[PDB]
Amino acid sequence: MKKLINDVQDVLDEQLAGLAKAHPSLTLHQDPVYVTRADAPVAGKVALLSGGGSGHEPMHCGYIGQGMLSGACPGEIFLSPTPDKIFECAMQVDGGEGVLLIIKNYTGDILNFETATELLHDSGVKVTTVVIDDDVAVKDSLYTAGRRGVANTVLIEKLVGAAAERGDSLDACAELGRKLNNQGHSIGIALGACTVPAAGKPSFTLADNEMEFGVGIHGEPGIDRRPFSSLDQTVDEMFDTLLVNGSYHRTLRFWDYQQGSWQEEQQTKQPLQSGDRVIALVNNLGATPLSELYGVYNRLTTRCQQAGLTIERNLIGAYCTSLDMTGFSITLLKVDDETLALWDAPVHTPALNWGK
Amino acid sequence: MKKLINDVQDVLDEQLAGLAKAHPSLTLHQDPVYVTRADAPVAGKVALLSGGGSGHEPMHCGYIGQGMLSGACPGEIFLSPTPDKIFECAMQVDGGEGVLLIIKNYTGDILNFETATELLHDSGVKVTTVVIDDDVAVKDSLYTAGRRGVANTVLIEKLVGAAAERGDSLDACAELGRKLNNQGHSIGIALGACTVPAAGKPSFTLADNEMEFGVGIHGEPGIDRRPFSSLDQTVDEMFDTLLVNGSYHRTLRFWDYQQGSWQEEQQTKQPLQSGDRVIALVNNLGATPLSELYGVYNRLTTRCQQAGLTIERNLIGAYCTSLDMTGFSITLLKVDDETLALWDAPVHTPALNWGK
Amino acid sequence: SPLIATSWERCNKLMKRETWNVPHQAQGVTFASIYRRKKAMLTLGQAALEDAWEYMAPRECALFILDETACILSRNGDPQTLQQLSALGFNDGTYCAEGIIGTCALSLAAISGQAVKTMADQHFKQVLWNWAFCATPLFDSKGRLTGTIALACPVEQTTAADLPLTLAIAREVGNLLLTDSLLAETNRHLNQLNALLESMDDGVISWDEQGNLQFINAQAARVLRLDATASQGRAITELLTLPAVLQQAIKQAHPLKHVEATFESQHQFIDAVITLKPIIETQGTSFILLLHPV
Amino acid sequence: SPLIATSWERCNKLMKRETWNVPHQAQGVTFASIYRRKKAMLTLGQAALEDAWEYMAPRECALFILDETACILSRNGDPQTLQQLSALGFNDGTYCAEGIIGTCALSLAAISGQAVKTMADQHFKQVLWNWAFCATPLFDSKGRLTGTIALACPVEQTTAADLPLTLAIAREVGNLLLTDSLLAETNRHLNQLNALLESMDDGVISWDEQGNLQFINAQAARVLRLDATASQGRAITELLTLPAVLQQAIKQAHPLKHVEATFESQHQFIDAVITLKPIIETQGTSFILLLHPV
Repeated sequence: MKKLINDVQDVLDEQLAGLAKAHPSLTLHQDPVYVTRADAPVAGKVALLSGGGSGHEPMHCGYIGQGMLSGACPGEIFLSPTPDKIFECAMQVDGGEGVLLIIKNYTGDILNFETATELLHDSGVKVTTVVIDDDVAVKDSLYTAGRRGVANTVLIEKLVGAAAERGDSLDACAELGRKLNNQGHSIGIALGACTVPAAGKPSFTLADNEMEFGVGIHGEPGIDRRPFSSLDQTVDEMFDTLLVNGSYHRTLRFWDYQQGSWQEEQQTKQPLQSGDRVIALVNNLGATPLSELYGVYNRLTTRCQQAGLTIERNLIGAYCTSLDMTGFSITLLKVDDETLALWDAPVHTPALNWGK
Repeated sequence: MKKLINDVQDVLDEQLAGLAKAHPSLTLHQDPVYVTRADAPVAGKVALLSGGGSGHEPMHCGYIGQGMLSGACPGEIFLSPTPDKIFECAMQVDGGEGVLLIIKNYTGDILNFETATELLHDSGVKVTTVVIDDDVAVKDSLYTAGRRGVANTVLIEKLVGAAAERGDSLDACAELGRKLNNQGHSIGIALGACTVPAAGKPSFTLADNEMEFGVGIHGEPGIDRRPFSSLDQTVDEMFDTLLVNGSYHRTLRFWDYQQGSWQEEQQTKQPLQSGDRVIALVNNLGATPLSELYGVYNRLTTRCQQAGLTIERNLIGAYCTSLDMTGFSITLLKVDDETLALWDAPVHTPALNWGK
Repeated sequence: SPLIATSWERCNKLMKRETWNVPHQAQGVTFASIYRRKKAMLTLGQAALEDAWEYMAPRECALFILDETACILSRNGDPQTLQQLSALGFNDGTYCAEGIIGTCALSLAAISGQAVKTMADQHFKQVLWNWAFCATPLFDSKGRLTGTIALACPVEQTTAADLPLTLAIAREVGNLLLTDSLLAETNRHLNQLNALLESMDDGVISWDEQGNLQFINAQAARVLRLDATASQGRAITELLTLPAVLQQAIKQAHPLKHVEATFESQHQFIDAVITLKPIIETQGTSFILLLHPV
Repeated sequence: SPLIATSWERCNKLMKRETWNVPHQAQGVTFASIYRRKKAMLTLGQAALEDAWEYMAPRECALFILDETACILSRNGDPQTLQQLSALGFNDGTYCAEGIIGTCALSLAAISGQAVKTMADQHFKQVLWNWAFCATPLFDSKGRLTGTIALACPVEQTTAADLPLTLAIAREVGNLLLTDSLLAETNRHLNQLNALLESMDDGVISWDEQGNLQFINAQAARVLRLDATASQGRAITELLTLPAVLQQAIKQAHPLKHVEATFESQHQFIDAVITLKPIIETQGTSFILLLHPV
């Protein structure tokens, strides 16, 4: 029954209270909850902003500060936050060069954030959107329409975060956003389910030596279940599935703020191919020892090179989690030198902190 | 079974090759294994060295770089390395300004590092030892005479790391960390045992809602087992122990390189009292959601306040782990101003990475 | 045993019983220093173990000396046994810690501070179930574990003398270290004190209350044309013939201060200026003679 | 075997193989002086035997220390076995000479000059056919037989380790007495040399390559006003304030012949005339300093 909690309702309030006290560079708003940079609104720069359910700490609150999100809106555990929150947070942050909302591809997320955008626009806030759909595993899942948005969102909020910092304009930020989205590819597996505190119970149960192949970060079914054979052949088929399911034509929508409405944009993903250069994120889903991650990364560099991918940068650790899940995801983001230029640019947030 | 591993005898190699490939700023030696800064020997400053059993990552190799350790020696999972490894690694890093052995208080570590000290010296390397015993919970344990060396090692590694970088002499370095060791206090709990991959079975087992209070990082028994009432009783009675057991008299043993023998030195710890200033490290032992660590941190500050302790700095996350155990430890390191100065100083290692 | 019991609670947490990996061995160049660091223990030990084996052959067993970390410094005894042990990875510089090879006398004696025998399925690792190992730890001048003596033989063959055999040798080697180094010290304090007398301005000669030569320094040797070695303990009056001044001063126990005096060494006459001092004691009265260099 | 048969040739002439006479035991009082005579050997040997036995028990056997005339000085091991051997007349004070008890390791070891084992009907006396005896002789500072270490056990239970065990104990005791008495003699030699420096004429002080006092005589102590012992092994620059001539001499290791200089001990300036001689050894240069009386 083994979570470190108090009252099963008080979870988020205690954690968010502690997060605020952990980091004076952060502000916790009450009535409603949202979190901003302690120095917001930052006059002069595109205020960048994101959110979703709690339970994937450090995403998204963990990435607030210089070089990254201006602020974040956490919902309940595994629930998108509600428009009122997103609205108000987006207004607390607004610097004067508009507001860019990054959004993961989930029905809840999409619905609430979309209603929040219109609400903002109706107040005369320049605002526009980026949708993350990296997870190559299944299509139209149990909380998503199309491909789910997972770990690549961290990469993007960093890269975009940095353009925002430098002084790029709203449309520049947004297309950096959307370009990068057609270039990251993610997959995830579980050997043990997460348990949402309020539920009491695990959220799928696995037989012995079975993995959920292509699991999602809210504990969703994946491609299948199958025998966990070895770390080696887990990474192999993950990597294969990344290549194989790479190719992807689909329709997204962004907020055209000039014409005040949702604009369909059909768009395409190329498979990673021999000759590509990537950033690699080996990401812990919650409760996988850091040590095994390095075993994962090990095989990953072997697979990449066998197919002519060059890892330029990596991150290994707990970046986009799922409560106490046992498993990990591999994100691979295609880059060129501007992208790397953006990566190496300073960031100063509690969960990511390199730079002058 | 939930181990991201291949063959049980390769796990360590696999994982070290991953740490190598992921960190080109580090160098993996073989026959025997050890890890150094890709830029050592660094002519000019006190070389800083530590090690011990694998299975605590990021400790110790995740702490190899400018501002911190010059190299590390990993052994098997939960097994101190043999002195030949410590020896050669220490010769790989010799600054020409002495070598500082930071040694965690365990039977096998004291014995192996102590012997390596003597080997180095008979080879005409200046060398001395700091010995870490922070765990307030048990006197003599499965693997330790006296108090066990836990998470405070990481604080001390970094504060002494920074004095080295500055320029401070072998001696000030050793005196620094020796002062520090008498100021840090630590106590951990576990709601689930770690499993070592070679044993295949949990290193211990609790009943439902029962916890090992004052556990150790190789899964050694605590003070007792006790029902887990809540996060709040748990943090409260951890904090009472750091008070109740802060006061402690023991004999530690440092190497006098001038006399070429072990000068035995008696010394006392002073329990934290009102008006003390502290660095706080809420530390995941391996499988606690980052989310939950903040809830602990929340309760931790409420206690530091009513007790009159003023937290100046904090770290939250997986700093000193025990494979996949579910729990956390707290470290409080009593500080003054020159201490903080060294805390804020830069550091560029795979797992701590701040400053210019 | 309660001892073996704890060993197992330690082993069990981190290792299984059916597995066996070639135990870590220290590589060549660095084994060099490992061995060198124990010239003194190893040369006591191998004299002790050669003799043991001398009066034990034929028999199937092996004798080890290990250092404080369970590194095998040298091995001797039955060739075939050594090779059978080798065939399990037991070699020069192999590490024999409990963590490496589980519960065994080889590590357990040092762990517990006293001779210990393990055999058969008392060993954690199955691969060692037809062995018996006895080992006894040894300590240093201070009180620090410094090495082990072990004996290994197929289990069906252990005898009740095996343990005390390793303890007897552990005691020889241990006690010789302590007292050999007490000798060393008091020997260094001699060279020191001798070099002092080697360094005077004066020639100095001392002798027994029985008139035998005790000390003579290069200086006084040259002056009196004595040869330092061949002179010792020889009676002074058969060494050289003495002035009535000396005779009467010796006989009368009376110091002489800067008195002029003429010695005769194997026919040759030597004029010298000498101070002579009685050295009063229960055995009798000794003398220094100082030959002052004009 | 050559060595048994030669022994039997000696016994055939005096004694039948089946009669047994309880051997001779010394009266309590005269045994006091036999025992006391051997106190150096016994204090070491009895320690080796308490240890052999503690780590061998339970076993039916006995251990003995005998002297050069095969007199039993002390015994230990299994209560019951001791009683068994006692009934034959193996007691404190008993002589185990060959002409009394027949061929036996208790006497052969000494006669052959080495570790020996006799068992079963290798013994001349049938009473001894159910016993195995191992003994190792042990020699003297200057090489005369000085005692024997021995192990008796019921013949069907001898082990391969038994002789080497007696050999290992003889080596501990024997080697420890040798080096024990080298240490006495070298300590005597140390005091002679001391008595010589102590009744010099000049005061004399030396410190070492590191800079710490190793020797000071009663007259450097008067003259430089330092306390004799409490100064020992202390750094020279702390002991008192060195004249800059002396420091410059030390720095360069130049000598000084009768130089007038000033010292300061304890807020006090003292003049003396000094000689400084360097002592170059392969580890560094030490120094005598001589303070000449004016």
